[PDB]
Amino acid sequence: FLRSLHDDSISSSVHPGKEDLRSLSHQQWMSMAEKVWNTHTPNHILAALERLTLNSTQELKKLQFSQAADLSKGPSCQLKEFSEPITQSRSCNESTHLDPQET
Amino acid sequence: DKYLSLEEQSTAALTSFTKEHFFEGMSKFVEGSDENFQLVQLNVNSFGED
Repeated sequence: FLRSLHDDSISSSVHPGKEDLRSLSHQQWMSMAEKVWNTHTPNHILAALERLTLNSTQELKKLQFSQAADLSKGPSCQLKEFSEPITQSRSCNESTHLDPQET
Repeated sequence: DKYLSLEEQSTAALTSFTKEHFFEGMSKFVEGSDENFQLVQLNVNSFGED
């Protein structure tokens, strides 16, 4: 929901009618959030939030290491041919034809 | 408490990331200076040999 608000703020396209849908989404979350607090104990919710937070931190570190590795590999490295067609590579797509990225 | 401390750690991790990737040359100087974290005005100019 927040992301959607963000993307809109950035894209300046105030489509007239989007407010009804926003309110609904907001209400939907409110109901869900309320349900979460009715169904589970506060102790367990906070514990869950702690874990989510740790996960989020670990993801950031991984991203730091991966981006550092991409900067040090300036190109001598030879195209090693590794084989199995296992991963689809679809990701959010599929996409990466581009790397002509010749220097 | 414990939760807010974890979030602080997460924020710290985010801060380190933003420094390294948006502010190109700084890894060398992070060690010594303890105190007053004043927001050193990152003069962009130096890099390009060219």
